[PDB]
Amino acid sequence: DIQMTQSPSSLSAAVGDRVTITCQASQDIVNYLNWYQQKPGKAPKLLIYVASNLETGVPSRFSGSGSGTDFSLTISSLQPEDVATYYCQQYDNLPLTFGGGTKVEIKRTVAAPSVFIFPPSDEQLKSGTASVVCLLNNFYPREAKVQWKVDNALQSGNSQESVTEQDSKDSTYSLSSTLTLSKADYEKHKVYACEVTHQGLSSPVTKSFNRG
Amino acid sequence: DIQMTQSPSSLSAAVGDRVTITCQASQDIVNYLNWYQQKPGKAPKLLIYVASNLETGVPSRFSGSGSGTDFSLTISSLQPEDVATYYCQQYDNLPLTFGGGTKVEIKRTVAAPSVFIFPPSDEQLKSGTASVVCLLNNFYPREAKVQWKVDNALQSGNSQESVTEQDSKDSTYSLSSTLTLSKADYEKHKVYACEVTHQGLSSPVTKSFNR
Amino acid sequence: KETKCNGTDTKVKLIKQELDKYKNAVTELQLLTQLGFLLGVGSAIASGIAVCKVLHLEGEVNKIKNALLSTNKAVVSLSNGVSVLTFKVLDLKSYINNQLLPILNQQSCRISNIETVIEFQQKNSRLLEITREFSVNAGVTTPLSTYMLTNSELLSLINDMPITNDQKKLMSSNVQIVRQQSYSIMCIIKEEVLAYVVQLPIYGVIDTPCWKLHTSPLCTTNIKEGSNICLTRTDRGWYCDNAGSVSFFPQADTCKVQSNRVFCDTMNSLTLPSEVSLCNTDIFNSKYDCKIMTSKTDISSSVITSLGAIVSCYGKTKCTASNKNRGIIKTFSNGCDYV
Amino acid sequence: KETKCNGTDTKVKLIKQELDKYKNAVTELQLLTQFLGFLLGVGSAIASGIAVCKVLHLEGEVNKIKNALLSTNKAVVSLSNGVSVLTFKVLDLKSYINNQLLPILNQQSCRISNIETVIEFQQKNSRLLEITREFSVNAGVTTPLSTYMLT
Amino acid sequence: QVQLVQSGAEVKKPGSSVMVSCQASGGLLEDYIINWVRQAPGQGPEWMGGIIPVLGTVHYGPKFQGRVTITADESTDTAYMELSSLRSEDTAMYYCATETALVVSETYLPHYFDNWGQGTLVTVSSASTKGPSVFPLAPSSGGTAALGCLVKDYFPEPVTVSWNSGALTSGVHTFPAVLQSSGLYSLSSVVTVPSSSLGTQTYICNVNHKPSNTKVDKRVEPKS
Amino acid sequence: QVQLVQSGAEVKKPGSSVMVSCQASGGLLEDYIINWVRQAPGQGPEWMGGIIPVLGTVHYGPKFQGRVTITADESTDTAYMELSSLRSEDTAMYYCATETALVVSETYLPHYFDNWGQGTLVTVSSASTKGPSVFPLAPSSTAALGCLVKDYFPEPVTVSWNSGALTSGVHTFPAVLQSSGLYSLSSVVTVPSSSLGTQTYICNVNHKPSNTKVDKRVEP
Repeated sequence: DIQMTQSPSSLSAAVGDRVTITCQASQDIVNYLNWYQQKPGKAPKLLIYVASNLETGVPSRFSGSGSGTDFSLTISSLQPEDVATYYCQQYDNLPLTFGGGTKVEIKRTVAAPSVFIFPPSDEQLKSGTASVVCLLNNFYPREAKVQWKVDNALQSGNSQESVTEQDSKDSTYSLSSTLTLSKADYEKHKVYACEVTHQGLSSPVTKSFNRG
Repeated sequence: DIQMTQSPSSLSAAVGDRVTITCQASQDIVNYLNWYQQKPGKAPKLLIYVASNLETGVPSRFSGSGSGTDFSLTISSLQPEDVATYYCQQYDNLPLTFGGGTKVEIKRTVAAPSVFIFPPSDEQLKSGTASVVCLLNNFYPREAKVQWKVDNALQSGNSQESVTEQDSKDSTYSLSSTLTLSKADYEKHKVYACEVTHQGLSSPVTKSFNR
Repeated sequence: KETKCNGTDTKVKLIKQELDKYKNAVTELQLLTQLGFLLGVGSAIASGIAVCKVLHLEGEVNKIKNALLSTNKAVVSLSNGVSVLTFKVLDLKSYINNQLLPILNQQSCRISNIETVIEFQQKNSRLLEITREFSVNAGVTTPLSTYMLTNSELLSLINDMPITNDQKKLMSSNVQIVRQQSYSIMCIIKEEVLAYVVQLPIYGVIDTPCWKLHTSPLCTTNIKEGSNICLTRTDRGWYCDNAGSVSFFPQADTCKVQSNRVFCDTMNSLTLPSEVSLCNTDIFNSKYDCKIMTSKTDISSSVITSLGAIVSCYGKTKCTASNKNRGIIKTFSNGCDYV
Repeated sequence: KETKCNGTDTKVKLIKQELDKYKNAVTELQLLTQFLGFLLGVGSAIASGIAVCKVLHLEGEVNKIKNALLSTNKAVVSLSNGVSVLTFKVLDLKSYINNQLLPILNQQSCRISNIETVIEFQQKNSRLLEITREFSVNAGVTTPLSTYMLT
Repeated sequence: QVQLVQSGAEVKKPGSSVMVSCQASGGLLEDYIINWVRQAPGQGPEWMGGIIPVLGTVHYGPKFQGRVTITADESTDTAYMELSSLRSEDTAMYYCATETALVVSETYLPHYFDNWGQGTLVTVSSASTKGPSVFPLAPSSGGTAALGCLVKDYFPEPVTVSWNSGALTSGVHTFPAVLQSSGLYSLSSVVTVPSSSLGTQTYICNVNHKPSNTKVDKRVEPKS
Repeated sequence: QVQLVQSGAEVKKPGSSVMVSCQASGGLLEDYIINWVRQAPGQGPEWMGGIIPVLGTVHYGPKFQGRVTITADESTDTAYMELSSLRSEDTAMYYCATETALVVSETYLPHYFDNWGQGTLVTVSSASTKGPSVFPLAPSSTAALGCLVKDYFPEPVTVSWNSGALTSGVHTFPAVLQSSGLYSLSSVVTVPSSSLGTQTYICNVNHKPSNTKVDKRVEP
């Protein structure tokens, strides 16, 4: 099979930047190479076919070049909605094969997260379990930390966090952390808080709540 | 030599208008004619080569036409960043020769100048010279008048003014006037003023200071 | 199978029509793929026809295809009896299959980018030109055109022939004559491959002495108007030394002259003993019977030689040789003379 | 002199092969330059043409031809021997290549934005190639006189 | 303008066989090259095979030949992909992708994928199908409040969620599912909204877990 | 995509000879047609000559033949221009401009200029080079501030705000020639009046011909 080597594996560029992506084949494939865009969770969309032909409806900022074994994809003015993973694909011979993929991320000015906490619902407590949710909304960069605090005792390793992909319109992230415990232990304490540190806040922001 | 005739020498057009410039050759040069753009103080930039081919990165509003002895450069929608002097150039034979040039200016709405006065610095007075600066900032049209007033006496011919070229993003002008006097004569009077008249002010605006 | 694109718009009509011209030329080829009098007759393309005939055997073409898959030059073992150099020049398959039709199919025959169609018509051009020539010459063309075999291809093919470097150098320095003594035989288009046999000359006898004999009728010049006798040497033509004998070409235009080299074809020649040269020096020699014709046809004529002119002047005819800057310089008397 | 187009695209490949076909024709032609009836006298059909060819080969003779047809397309030239011959410049591909095509090519490293340029070049280049092809198949001597030889 | 509709996501037992369908609307199957591409989590796509009904040719990737069958039902314009002897490595999103085959010569091959299905997530596992429970995340007391609903304890992925029948999209963040230590997936969906509309506006999250035949419309608002 | 770097501006004595250099980055001198163009103040451009390194041929405009020398040092990718016998007419901005020369035939001629140098202002005069003094223009009761650059020769002097960080609102006026012979020029910028205390504004004045770089701090 023909192996496609896509480089780099990841890149960070500002809005309006000129970005170049390269694809190399394990043998000569003339110009029989395609390009696709995949946003997280969506089907791929065809951008470039035969190395250099623009697909109808694709913004003019995308272009492809190359021949033989090395090809390139260039975005002349990187835009927020371009955050996605891109794949090259050859069809010189079978089987059709793809590159490893290149994930393109936008670098933007640092934004503070909005921190909100949700207690477990009265509806959920009837089922016998309590989940307390803490939210970081529209922040950058990727790295943040949330340590739960029940009353004043920090809870360690009894929670699970999930992070969205970079948002396609403003290049920020969001993060939800869920602290799962039994019904007996939830009614054991009174005041619940989640403490959040990030580069966008001068001091760490804490949100807590009283049962009622 | 081949003489290139560019016409007109200057024109004033509104934003969004379609503007045409003409270049005439003294003999047939087929289509061996180029066009250049020169903004004030900057190098010329190639816009059109071989009469009609658009240079890469040049806005789509530019086009070139012609053959034989008469050629044209066309901007379909004149934009503020287009304020510059344009030149045609032939290359049928050596020496390469240029047109006389066409200065294109943008006609917009009348804008009043912001009037600011600056006294001479304390550091400069020790060296033996004093400059008093008066400023008209981001105004239109080109024509303005500044008559100095020291105490209450109108000053004549003791100042020098310099005006910027038309601004590339908003098509306004700026003008700086410098009043040069000796340190002995500067400290001879007390209150200095510069009074400014223009079509954008109902009454002339005066800004003054006490020494 | 068929271009199932609908033919109306201006963009579609040119590429679709261009495709039809290719498919019709291909279809056309399948239809098509089914002195001197003493000389001896030959079969000019008996060699080429023999090779073509081998390709028609079942499954024989497959050996050719498999060998030219990795390189553009291969020596193939045919099932019958001959090893032949085979050459894939144009690859229309991978262009149509992997570069053009995908571009075409994706946008429903709206080729938005005119550049692709122009490249196709040039890539398609040589086939139509080769097809066109074969379509006018009953599958056998001569001379070998530049669409049949480019100079780049010909010089490279020249280098691979089983001859000395002296023979190779001659052919490469006079490629124009080579073309005129070559044939192209169209014969098979089946199993996604088109192939034709190119038949090049092989010059095995080089640098031997060669001479040209010019003759003109010789009559007596007597006063009686109708009583005259004429005599003419009939052994005119080219004579080259060859293998201890002389290769004789009676027909004048069967040879092409470049400087000092005479390119001739042995097929239209007779092989004569070396004593033929004596007819020039001693027409009555007792060792070779010099060929002559007799007549009473007392007609004046002239023969232009390589370095002059023979003039047979008889009767009341005015015969004159002139210079461009001086006019007439010599007036010929009756008889055969030379200047 | 040389085709140094490093960037590969369908347009670049089109002009380069079109340029190569012209560059090939010049070299290709340059290679070429180095009852009754039996009583009828034999002639040399092109002895006249051969004689004229031989004079043009003389040292410094082509310059005489070139300089006379430099300003006009019709001139009578006196050769070194004594003969005046009508001379005709039919195609001026030189002034086309130098001042309209070669500048266009160099600007964007062989990426022609207007496909019209390649079409014009191939049309401007067509007459030269067709003349070459007739000579290339007929040993430098054609008859009858084609319309590509002389309109 | 032609939409490719694949069969729904499902969980199949290891060693069994799965059949995925792909429905074409707006054109005939003969007029396309129909390809099947799969994507495992954290990998690129992998081409499985393609069928060209106009030529009557089926092609299989070497890794999948002998355990994959792709057919083209021209009577319904539905393409299918059957993969037998399912195991853990096969847990992936399977995509049905087409290439237009209007003007084709023989030995025509698939080259690209310009029209795609929505994808079918096939999860191979021993666990049973289970629908999720949805619980409100009520807001309370600057000028923007947040609320949401929690979709907990379902198997397998995916679960879908829309706000106000898809009306509320600017500001929604539906987080990727997390596999809890207990097993089964759980997921959260939050949206920020101006604090002045907390009483005047209705916010409903429409959660669908198609594998389990679960349709839930959960209203969110403060309590008292 | 190739940058042409000319030598710095200077004042040369009348009658002497001056040489202007032009450095190409990203390509070889052979890969271009190298032209030299000059423009006197208030005049259009005038073609002086050009060099074609691939053919080793130079062509001169008639007015400049015999007192202009253009060379191309391909060992360093540096082009040069030597003008001898300086007089009043030569005060001008000199430009280095290229025409790309990939496919070059014989008898190739210069045709156009697609890539330009920044220009070199040669001032022919006996007046000694002199650096300027800069004086603050403090803002007080949108506000405006600036600095005054006085008494320099010859032109030009450049100015940047906050090392190029502050660009929106800058107005640098053309120089005016004073009676002393020296030049003077001003640079003013408008900025919200609320940043007069929270923002620092520094103008970076450079006169390379005299090798005088002076940064005078200004604040209300």
